[PDB]
Amino acid sequence: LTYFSARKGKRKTVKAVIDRFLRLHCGLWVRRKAGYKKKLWKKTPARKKRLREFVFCNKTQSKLLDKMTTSFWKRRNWYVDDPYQKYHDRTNLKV
Amino acid sequence: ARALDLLRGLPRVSLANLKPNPGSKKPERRPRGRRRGRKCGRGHKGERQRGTRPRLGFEGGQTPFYIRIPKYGFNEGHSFRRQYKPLSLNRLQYLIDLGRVDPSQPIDLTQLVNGRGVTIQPLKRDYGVQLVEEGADTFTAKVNIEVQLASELAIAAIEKNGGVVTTAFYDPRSLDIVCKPVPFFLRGQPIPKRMLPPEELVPYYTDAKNRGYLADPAKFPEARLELARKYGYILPDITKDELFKMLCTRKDPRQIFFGLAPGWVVNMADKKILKPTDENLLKYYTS
Amino acid sequence: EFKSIYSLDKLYPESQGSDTAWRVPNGAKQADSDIPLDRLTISYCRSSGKVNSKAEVRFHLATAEWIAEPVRQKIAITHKNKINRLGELILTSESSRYQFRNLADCLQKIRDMITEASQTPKEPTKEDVKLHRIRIENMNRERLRQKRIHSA
Amino acid sequence: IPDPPKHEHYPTPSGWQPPRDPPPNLPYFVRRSRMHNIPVYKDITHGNRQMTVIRKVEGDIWALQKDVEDFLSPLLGKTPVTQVNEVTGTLRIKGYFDQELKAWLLEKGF
Amino acid sequence: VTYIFHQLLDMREPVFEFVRPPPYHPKQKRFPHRQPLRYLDRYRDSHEPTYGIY
Amino acid sequence: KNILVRMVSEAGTGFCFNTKRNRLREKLTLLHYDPVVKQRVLFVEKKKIRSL
RNA sequence: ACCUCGGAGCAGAACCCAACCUCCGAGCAGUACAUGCUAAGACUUCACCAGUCAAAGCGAACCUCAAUUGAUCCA
Ligand SMILES: [Mg+2]
Ligand SMILES: [Mg+2]
Ligand SMILES: [Mg+2]
Ligand SMILES: [Mg+2]
Ligand SMILES: [Mg+2]
Ligand SMILES: [Mg+2]
Ligand SMILES: [Mg+2]
Repeated sequence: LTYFSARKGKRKTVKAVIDRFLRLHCGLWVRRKAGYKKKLWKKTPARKKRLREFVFCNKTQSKLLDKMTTSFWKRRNWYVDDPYQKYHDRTNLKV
Repeated sequence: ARALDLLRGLPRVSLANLKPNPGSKKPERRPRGRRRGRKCGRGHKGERQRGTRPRLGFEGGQTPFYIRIPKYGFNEGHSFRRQYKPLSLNRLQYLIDLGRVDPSQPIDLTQLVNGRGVTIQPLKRDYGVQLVEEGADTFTAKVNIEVQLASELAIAAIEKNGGVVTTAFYDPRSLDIVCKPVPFFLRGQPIPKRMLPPEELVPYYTDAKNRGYLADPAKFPEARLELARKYGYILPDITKDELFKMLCTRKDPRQIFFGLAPGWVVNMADKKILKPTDENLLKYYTS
Repeated sequence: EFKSIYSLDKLYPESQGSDTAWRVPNGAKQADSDIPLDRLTISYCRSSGKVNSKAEVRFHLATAEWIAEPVRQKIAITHKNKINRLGELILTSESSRYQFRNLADCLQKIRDMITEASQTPKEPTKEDVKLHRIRIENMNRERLRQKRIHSA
Repeated sequence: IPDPPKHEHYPTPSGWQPPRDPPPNLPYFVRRSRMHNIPVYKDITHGNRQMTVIRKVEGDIWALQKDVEDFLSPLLGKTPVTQVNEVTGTLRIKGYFDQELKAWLLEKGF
Repeated sequence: VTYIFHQLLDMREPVFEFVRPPPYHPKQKRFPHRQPLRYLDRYRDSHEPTYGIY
Repeated sequence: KNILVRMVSEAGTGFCFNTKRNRLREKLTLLHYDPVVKQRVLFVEKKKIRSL
């Protein structure tokens, strides 16, 4: 994944991860379901409703994506009207 | 202390007596010996022991997880979105109470940074400070503050104690200049004129409800009265105040600093200020 | 001192006064709907920190002269479930954790009650979720009323 | 960092309060951070270990340990788990007690 | 009933309310795998923005 | 044999939905719920794109 | 000769369980067009991806079938 670049000696990031996933500052990664816009004419409304969901990733997948991205994508952002602003923090979680 | 009394004995400290704190220096593990050699932690043959293991994200040939998922514009224009550092009312009250930024003078971005209540990053796309209502109650400050964004509850809370809040705009260059003025002064450049807000921020900063710095002051009292009526706590008249002159300082647009004007040059050594006559320069720096 | 071509005086030549943005329109904005805050007792007391402060506004409804006589009686009739022993109307708010917003909601409740009881020709929309059972019970109750003589 | 101004009545809004003069007659002493706060900090190493750190202790620290145990035993129902560091005069406590310890030390006048 | 409480029992009238048990949610996971984005909404107390140290 | 067609409403314009239709049968006019007007309106088959 | 999916046995009574093992099948079809929208709590083909069920609620009347299938990019 180019741990060391030939120009700066820096770690690089896989841009497919950035194009496909969103990282909340707590450490959670959000993805879209596969096939959520393919052949909707053979799918039931419940299946399509569960396909339209934004879902969380595994612990293993989260660590893999953290390895595949650089620390720039893990900083705390303060956008103006972020629809995911309230999801960047964890509440009432115990160990 | 008993420690120096102990040291009164205890032969003198030299370079032959030094020793690290236990736990700081973890011991290195070398591949020599029976336990750590003969395979050196690599296991038996295959790609593992030979080091030619496939790249991270590869899953043996099956379509990987990070490619199976459909693309979605989560971080589409992330480098162009604007960001604002939150400044809470309770943090502002704490700053005021601890001898930091002084309410007796207008409070703006440079004052907040010099008091070190906020750290603004012009790179990483921060457009200033946004005011939030975390400490709306138990907030007795009486300040004249200038921010870039503010909630209506924060506006009500500040206006409620006899203070004035206004909402201004800064382009990234003026943001850097106003956050770190001293490096700009050492740069040697004449003070530029602050730029107007973008076409989408124009209706925000020309709206008297957000206390925008480009809105007509003929609608400020009615909006202040409306906020006071919505939230109780009748609106105080600040014209009869002893600090009304200080509260009135408004810091004209295209003027990044208070007493300074665009086009001036600051000479920090041999302290003085240079003014650009040849009135073509005046026309450029005023228009 | 410095003024650019975007100075406020040139942007809005009519509003050139020094105190034009701070003068209070108390002379004209003195209608009967101002809800004099002095005559409302507002208490801020519920054990916050469940982090939701409580707004409690109470006022003697009978002696509320700022509300007209017929709307006052209509409010007393239609909100009799909120009148304490001493006759004062009680309104509370829990929507937010800011006492500012809680008081705002209480004041909005007061204004809505006043301006709803003022306009009596409002048409009550029918509901059949909770009161259908009550009305059927009342009908089958009134069905049992038939002698000739009784008093008190 | 400027010295905080002389307020007429304490505690100030936001709950700040200066240390009292003269210093309390105690076997130990707890200095204030450079910004005049109580040096009690939350700490989390793993995803589980919640601890509090009382950092700028000066004098003997075993008396402070005794006082902290006597203060937090009723609140916990058991004696608190504690580590003493004399060389770096800090006191580590298992669990989150930052606000309780800040109020307690303020009441003792540090 | 309210005037009975007014002048007969010379007491302040009590009012009751039929409440229900709080909804059951499982123990919150650090990684809620395959749960919708609204999973995090079942564990908040106040639905208002928070800014911790800022 | 059976063809998937697109059905477009008249009122609540812009809302379409795909349904399976036998090829030999005439074009469909159906009552269907239109969420942008929150009531059942007519839908007329237009622009068939599928063959199953 | 086979490569994907489902039913039965082997595999007798929670689950799982191989075989170039024994046998059947599938790559559709038919009917409404609320086959609308949301949302607790669960199951899960031993991972993941996929897949499955569903209270309450908002609206509106007062679903059969076993498999019947194809990710991403891109168009
Ligand atoms: Mg050997
Ligand atoms: Mg070998
Ligand atoms: Mg091998
Ligand atoms: Mg292949
Ligand atoms: Mg730590
Ligand atoms: Mg499973
Ligand atoms: Mg239902």
